[PDB]
Amino acid sequence: NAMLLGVNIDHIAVLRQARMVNDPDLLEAAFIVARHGDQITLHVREDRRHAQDFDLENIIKFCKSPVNLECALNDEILNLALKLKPHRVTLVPEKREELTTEGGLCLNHAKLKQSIEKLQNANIEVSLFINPSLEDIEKSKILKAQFIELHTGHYANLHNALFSNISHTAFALKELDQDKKTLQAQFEKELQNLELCAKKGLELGLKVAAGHGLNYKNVKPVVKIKEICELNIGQSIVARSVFTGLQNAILEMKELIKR
Amino acid sequence: NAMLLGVNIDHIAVLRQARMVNDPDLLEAAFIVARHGDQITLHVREDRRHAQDFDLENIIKFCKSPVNLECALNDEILNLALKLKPHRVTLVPEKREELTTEGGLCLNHAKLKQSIEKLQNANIEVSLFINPSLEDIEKSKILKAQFIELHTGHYANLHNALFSNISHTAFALKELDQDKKTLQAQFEKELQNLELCAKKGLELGLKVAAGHGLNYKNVKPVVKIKEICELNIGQSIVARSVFTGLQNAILEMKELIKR
Repeated sequence: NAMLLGVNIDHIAVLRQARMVNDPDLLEAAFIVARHGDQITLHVREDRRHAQDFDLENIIKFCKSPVNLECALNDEILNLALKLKPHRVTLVPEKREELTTEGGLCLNHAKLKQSIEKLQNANIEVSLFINPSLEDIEKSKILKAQFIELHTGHYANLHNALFSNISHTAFALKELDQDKKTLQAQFEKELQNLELCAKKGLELGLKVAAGHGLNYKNVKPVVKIKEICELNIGQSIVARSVFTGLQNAILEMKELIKR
Repeated sequence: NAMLLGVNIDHIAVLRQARMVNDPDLLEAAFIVARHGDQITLHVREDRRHAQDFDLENIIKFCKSPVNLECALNDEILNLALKLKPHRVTLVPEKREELTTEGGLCLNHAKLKQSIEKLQNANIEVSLFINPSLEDIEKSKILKAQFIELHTGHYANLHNALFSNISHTAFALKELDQDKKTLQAQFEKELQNLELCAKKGLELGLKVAAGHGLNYKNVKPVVKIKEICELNIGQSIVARSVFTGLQNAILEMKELIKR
């Protein structure tokens, strides 16, 4: 039935950290997400590139919304999650040791199982951010994750390449400078694979989310995958907000994911 | 009479460069500034942190608006200005050799005079971004600048410290952790000095602009300085746009600078 929208506010913090004058104010933005979205997502990186520990504290203390903290396996941020107790933690990679070549979390990491254990023991829901592969979905089930989040980045880039002007710009991805026929086949395959992976997740009793790189154009085929129950989207919504304001950017996305 | 508003779009490019997917699209934003603002400002840094050479090219070729390029004294960007011919160039410092301790351009720089010469010879209007000091205003007149832009940053920080919550946040400036009485006196002095400097500029036949750090609160005392004819504002407008959209953020600022 109805898809849930988590709004990742990281790129609002990107703007804020750029000038260091507390503007835009992330707690202000969070209040808007709280009202118009279904969950507030933020990634508190070890390197503190954007969202900060005080943002997580303030949002948990002040906002009427589930909170989805994205974080890696470092003790500092896991300890903070254990102390502050967001509703959900989505484990994402930061360090080489946590990363796979495609960007999903390495499910063989020596600390992953105990990390999941500690969070679940604290009654925090755990999602694993994973490459869309059937093998990783099975591994996630074995690790006792409730939730998985499929990495839509490669799908998103392929969609951008095929259906937008990006290849004509300075932002073109050299990897995707290929004939269109090949790209079309890769896109179809990647989209088919997303659907198969969502089906597998649901078959194993996992809840399936998606959302990295999703924008107001490439989201549409993803909405048609019935087995994905949630999307976490940030950068494209922040990018739209510059034109329409954050409330309207969220509401526009909500309208697209109706089904 | 009527204050002109230049909108600096650099922080829209900050968002764009953060994810490298051409979103937000700077040319889209420029069209909005073209319509609702009085000039489009952008700073093409040698290090290409945000606004890029292609942005300057595209805006000059596609937008119905005066363009104010901010740039430093490096040959690469000066040559680009000479080739593309924005309406105005505002010379700002980037390198240690160009910088003063307060952030204004060093008016003793060995290449400044010839740089001004080349630009004016190409029929490009030249503004110098300067600390608000009477000595620098006189030096700017001697250098044959048409325009000066007073560095309002220190004024802005003092206003933020006195009239907002910034001192209670992670963004508090350690330099301004001082008793309020001292800060109030510094603020009054800095504002008085801005007015005196604008008066001097006008007395010498210069056109006087201002605008760094200006926001929807600290702008108000600056509007009361009759001798400032133009404000160039970026970061606060981009920060407001996340909430209201860029058109509305510009129009709100235009309403504040009515007098």
